[PDB]
Amino acid sequence: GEIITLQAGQCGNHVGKFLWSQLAKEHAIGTDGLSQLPDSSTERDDDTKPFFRENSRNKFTPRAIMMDSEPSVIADVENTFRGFFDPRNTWVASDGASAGNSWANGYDIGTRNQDDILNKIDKEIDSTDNFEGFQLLHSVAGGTGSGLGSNLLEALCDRYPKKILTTYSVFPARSSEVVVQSYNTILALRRLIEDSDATVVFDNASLLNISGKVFRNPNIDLQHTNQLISTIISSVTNSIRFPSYMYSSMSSIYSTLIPSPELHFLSPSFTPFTSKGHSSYDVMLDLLDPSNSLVSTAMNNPTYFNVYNTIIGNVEPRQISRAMTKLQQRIKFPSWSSSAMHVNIGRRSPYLPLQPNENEVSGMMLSNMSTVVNVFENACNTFDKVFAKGAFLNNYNVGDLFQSMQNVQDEFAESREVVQSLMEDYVAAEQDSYLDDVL
Amino acid sequence: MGGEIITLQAGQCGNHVGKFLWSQLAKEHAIGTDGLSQLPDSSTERDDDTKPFFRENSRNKFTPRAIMMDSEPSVIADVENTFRGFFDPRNTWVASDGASAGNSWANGYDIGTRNQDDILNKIDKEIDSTDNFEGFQLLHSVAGGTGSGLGSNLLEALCDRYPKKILTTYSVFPARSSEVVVQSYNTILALRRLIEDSDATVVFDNASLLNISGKVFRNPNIDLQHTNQLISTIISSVTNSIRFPSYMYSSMSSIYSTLIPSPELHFLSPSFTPFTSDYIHDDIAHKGHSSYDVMLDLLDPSNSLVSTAMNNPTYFNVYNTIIGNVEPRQISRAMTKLQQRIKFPSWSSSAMHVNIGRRSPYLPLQPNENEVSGMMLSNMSTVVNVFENACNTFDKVFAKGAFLNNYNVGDLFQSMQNVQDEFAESREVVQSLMEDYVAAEQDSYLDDVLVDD
Amino acid sequence: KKNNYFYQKEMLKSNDIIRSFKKIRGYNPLIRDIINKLSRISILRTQFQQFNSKMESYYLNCIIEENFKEMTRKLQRTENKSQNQFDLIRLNNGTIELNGILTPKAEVLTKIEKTLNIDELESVHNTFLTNILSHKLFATNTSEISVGDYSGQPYPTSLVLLLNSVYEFVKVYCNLNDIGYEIFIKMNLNDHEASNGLLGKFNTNLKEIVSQYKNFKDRLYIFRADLKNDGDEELFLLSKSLR
Amino acid sequence: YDLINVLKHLQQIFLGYQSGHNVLKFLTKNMGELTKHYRNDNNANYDKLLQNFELERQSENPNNLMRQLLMIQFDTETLPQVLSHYLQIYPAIYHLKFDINIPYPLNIIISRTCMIKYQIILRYQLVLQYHSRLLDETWMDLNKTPSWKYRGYSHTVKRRIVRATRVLHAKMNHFIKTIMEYFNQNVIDKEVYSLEKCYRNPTLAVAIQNELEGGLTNIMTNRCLSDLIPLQLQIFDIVYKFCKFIKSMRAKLCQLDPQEDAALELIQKLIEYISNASSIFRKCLINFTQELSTEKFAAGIERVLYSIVPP
Ligand SMILES: Nc1nc2c(ncn2[C@@H]2O[C@H](COP(=O)(O)OP(=O)(O)OP(=O)(O)O)[C@@H](O)[C@H]2O)c(=O)[nH]1
Ligand SMILES: Nc1nc2c(ncn2[C@@H]2O[C@H](COP(=O)(O)OP(=O)(O)OP(=O)(O)O)[C@@H](O)[C@H]2O)c(=O)[nH]1
Repeated sequence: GEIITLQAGQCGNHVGKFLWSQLAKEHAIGTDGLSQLPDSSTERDDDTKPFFRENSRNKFTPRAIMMDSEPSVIADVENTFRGFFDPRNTWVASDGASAGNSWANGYDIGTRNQDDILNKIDKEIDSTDNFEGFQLLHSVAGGTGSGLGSNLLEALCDRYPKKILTTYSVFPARSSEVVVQSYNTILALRRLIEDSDATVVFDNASLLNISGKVFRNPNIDLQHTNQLISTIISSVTNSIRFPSYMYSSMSSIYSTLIPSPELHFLSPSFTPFTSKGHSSYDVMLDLLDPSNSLVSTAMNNPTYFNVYNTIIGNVEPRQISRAMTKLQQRIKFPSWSSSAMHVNIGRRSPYLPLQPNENEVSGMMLSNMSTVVNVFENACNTFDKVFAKGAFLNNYNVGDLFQSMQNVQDEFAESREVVQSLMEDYVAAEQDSYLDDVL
Repeated sequence: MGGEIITLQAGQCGNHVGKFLWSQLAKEHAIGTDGLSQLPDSSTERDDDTKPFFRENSRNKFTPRAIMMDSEPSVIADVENTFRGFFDPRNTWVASDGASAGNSWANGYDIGTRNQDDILNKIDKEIDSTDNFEGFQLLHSVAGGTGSGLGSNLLEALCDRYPKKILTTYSVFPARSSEVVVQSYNTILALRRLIEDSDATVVFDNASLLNISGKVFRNPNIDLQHTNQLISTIISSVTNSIRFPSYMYSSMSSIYSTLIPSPELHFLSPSFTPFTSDYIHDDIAHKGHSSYDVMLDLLDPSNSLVSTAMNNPTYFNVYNTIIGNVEPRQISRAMTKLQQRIKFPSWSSSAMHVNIGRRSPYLPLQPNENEVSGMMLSNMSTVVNVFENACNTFDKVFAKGAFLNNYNVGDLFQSMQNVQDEFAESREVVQSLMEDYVAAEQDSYLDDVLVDD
Repeated sequence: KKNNYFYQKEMLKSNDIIRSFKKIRGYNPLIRDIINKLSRISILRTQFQQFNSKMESYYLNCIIEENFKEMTRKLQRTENKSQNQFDLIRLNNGTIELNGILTPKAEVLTKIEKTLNIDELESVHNTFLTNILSHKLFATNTSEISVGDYSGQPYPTSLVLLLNSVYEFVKVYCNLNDIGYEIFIKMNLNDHEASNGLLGKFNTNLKEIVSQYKNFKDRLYIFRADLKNDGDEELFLLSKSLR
Repeated sequence: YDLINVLKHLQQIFLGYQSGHNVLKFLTKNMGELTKHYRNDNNANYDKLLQNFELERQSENPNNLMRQLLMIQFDTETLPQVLSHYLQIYPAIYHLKFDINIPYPLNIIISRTCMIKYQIILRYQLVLQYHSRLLDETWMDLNKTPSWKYRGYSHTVKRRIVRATRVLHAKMNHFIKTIMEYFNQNVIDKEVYSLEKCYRNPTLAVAIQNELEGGLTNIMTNRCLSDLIPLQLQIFDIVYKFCKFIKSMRAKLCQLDPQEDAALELIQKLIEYISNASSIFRKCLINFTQELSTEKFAAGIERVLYSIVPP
């Protein structure tokens, strides 16, 4: 049941720091890690065990490991959270600052210093007994981050074949570095198709757009984006952190959301929130509306395969039934898959300071539709264009990728082939002829 | 079965370690530096027992049952001036022979054999001053040639002077030697007598000592005094089982019975958690560790005081002593976790041993994070690599015979051929020791008696 | 304590005699195998003494745990009370009952020390003694105890048998040490020219020691199986540590 | 006496209110013991299960009087057997139960009929959670086993066997989890809310007890449960057949991974077996749909209908 957080790259470190600060403010742990709750009442309804290890001092150390080739962000996180994280759970590869935004250098650093990461994860696993899997948070744009993520994914799939791996991949936005970042993105996507178990997609462009829409200042900060990532991760993990009757593990959530391992990419959405005023019917209507999704839809009517929503707040059944009927009327499901719609009422944290816009019930929703395939096609098309038009990727490589550039081109062609097979499987599942082999 | 133990400080490092150990014991038993016990003599109810280590002349003074022997009078005078009235001036041996004429083992052996009468007379006087005796604790300091020679002479005298006493020795090995040839010669000549006569021998490699002194301390510069303070703390922790009598282990013989399976295998490997009685011991309440974590640290190679070089290490006798408020359920959990992680021989069904001691009521109480400390002693064949470095140096330099003009003087052999034959015999005996160790590492060691009765 | 003292006496005698061999052996090529066999028998005796000391330490640990529970909770009951205001009774069918009435949580409408006298102290000492006696390993020749499987003998009976076997082992080791001292005196007298009868006696005593060790290992494996099949977690841990 | 804490503790123990994590951990720790006790006879020793339960109770905080007094036992009858004994319905699995010995003066309020109702509700919730755990374990195996997620060598059987079994498991999930959510939302949650709101400035403890008994009676007489039991008795056997088929397929995949016609014949037998099983399950689901439509109960009913109707 215990899940270990993995913060890869500076983006991973930032989102991990934000998530741990949010969880501390929720469960009353604070920045010092000590139990901010009185020692007179031990009855609690939350579950801090899978995320926090309680020591003899009643201090809750977060079960997270930071793997990054840039020790500056790790030192900054340590300075901001002195007394919160464990110095033994810090991994900087002892190689200095980062160098090179390619997947090759990241994977080479991972393969070189894999022994330290292996010993760290083995110690973290042996510290407890009940284990379920691992949690990664990274961005495929960063070369070192994608390389470290692929290395740890390979290590996990060839070491623990029984633990489930979930990751949160932040795709890059429409920018200029995508001419070289797309290589790392498609390599990490091939790794996800090969070995990963679950992935939650994020589009940086849509994230910045939603940030500018919800914020008063149009100058959106990467810290604000990381805070929104913290909020969406907290909203999706509230069901596990406060289990009451139905949902007590991510295994059931992934069973009811992911129908097959070939389709293990989920698009999140969450509304409303700040960083009574909206009824649950309006909240679920906004969730269905594309203006509240954390990923660029770019589709008039996507083919919904599996959806699952968690409502946080006091709700009544009539509005839930009305919104369910409206969703069954609007959302289209294939004629070969089930039209399942799952709703989970998540309890609020009484040890969490009151969020602005009090008494406003909110809702998160995870979907498996044709919105991620658009971003996949855009990324693969950009990669194909840059590869077939300019042979510049053979100038920045490390190790085996630098010993010969033909193997790099072969690996990239194989990545293009596997992502093409993935999008073909997706567009086939979109059609009714996908399940024709049994009917 | 409990008897008194007399301390033998030998060499500069040995005298420093003895002084640090006696200061630590005085701090633990509230004796202080002035020799006069800081506690009033009216409170005769003492949970500890200073009799095995402190001779009680007056009701408030406790003279340590120790004898210092060194050729350099400066360190002895400094120790005596620092500990005014604490040490016994009659137990200080210098022989007025001046400074040591080199770092050769032959010089120390000669300075021991010449003044053997004085040291033996002092030992007889110290033995007559007491009634119940069990054995001596010698500080060889094999890194120094004169100290190693003096220790070898003391051992060669005590073995046939008191054969009914068990002898333990502590050999401090350096990390990187300046004169590698001379230091390897001295260490091999000392290990010869250690295999010959010494009943128990505990090694102390300086590499792990410097590593721990750089890790747990804040100052990057390492000083020899607080370096020897670690060995002092180790000796105090291993003698705690006799100072504060526990319920299972209360005598050095009973302690060594479960640690020495045979007189040939008399080399151990120590390990200790981050200390709490050293100088910089403030950074201990931030770890938040339990007895299980203490056992894990004891079994970790980063806390061992000798160069581990663990390549599937074969264990023979693993023992641990935990001092503080220990929990039996946590001890059982740690044992269950370690029995599935420690390599055990298929021919011996003996498992690891756990002992629980008592904390001093006058020592500064530590917070609940590091209030409980632990010590581990393992009969591992990893010391054969530390000895293999020296024997490889011997094999690569002995083909020419360098530095032969230093070991020829002092000793009973003045010719080159006799010294060469002695060095060859010592190389042969250490090779046979290494062969016995690598054979005991296998299952055929016990099968030798099963195949033929 | 008699068993432990005899083991320690044999150990010190063997250590002294081996030290004497190492001192005045010289070269002695014919004594190498004899010294190896002596070291092997010393290792066997060390394993025997380690098992005996482990059993004694386990018994002393249970005794001192009972003593600590008596001092901290019965001799010092009024000081640092256990705070367990709920008094429960366990039955053979696993049913739990509440003893007497359930007192409120100190809530009286309001708008010194609980020490034990003579008879209470005597009764609590008697209950402590009965709790010490009621241990399964101490319940010798009782009908309430269950015998070990595949053995037909109770656990204290098997322990007494093991004590008798290790005492016979100590005796035959003393005989072997006497034979070894005689061989040592013969080697001091002549240089491997006599003592053939003493060598034969040493060989026969070594064979007897090996057979006794095999029988004791079989009995210890049987006792381990009994402890594993009894079901008690303490016996399970003891069997795992002995194995 | 803290009656609010007492009711919270009893809802945590018997109703699973805010305590699903503990019972899920207990089930995951005693998966093999429970199934081996249900497959064996009464001669099977449950001493290991009793030791696990008592050590869990000891590790539990002593302040929870209800959890510290919770006792475990085995009944010689099954849950459908006791349901048919207590009601006018027709029926060696699920022989475990729990009980609380209500002391004085709490026994004059907490009688034994409410205790039996709590035991029945706890056994039903335990059956539901055990089936959900079996389904989750089957899904985890199917999604984490390389022998299952591996394909190639001109399979032509992947979309026929693995895809069919995954669709069947998805349907079983969209049925079981949906009905569990409907129950825990429209019965359990409503009763918990009423039991939490009734004691606001109370007037009669006898009235509070009568309201509690009426809520328990409504829970027991809810027509969704009475209509599901005759169909759940077959749904459980269908789930058992499904997981045993999954186990056989997992044991056969490692041998089928690469030459003879015997392997093709075994594959044909397996596919016809699983297709007949899927058809029988579809017919049973159609029968259950007809039964629930004939039953006069409706938001959660419509949700369950939309979840069970095939595309
Ligand atoms: N949203 C967000 N993305 C970030 C943040 N920090 C880094 N990133 C990601 O990092 C990418 C830019 O590359 P870098 O920041 O240099 O990351 P990198 O290439 O792995 O280099 P290093 O982090 O130093 O290892 C962007 O496309 C982002 O996706 C952050 O704070 N917020
Ligand atoms: N680690 C450590 N080593 C010491 C210390 N004191 C002496 N040594 C060892 O001593 C060696 C240097 O020689 P000396 O200290 O003069 O020893 P010596 O040559 O035998 O001279 P004496 O000890 O006076 O007889 C070094 O290689 C050290 O290994 C000490 O305090 N700490």
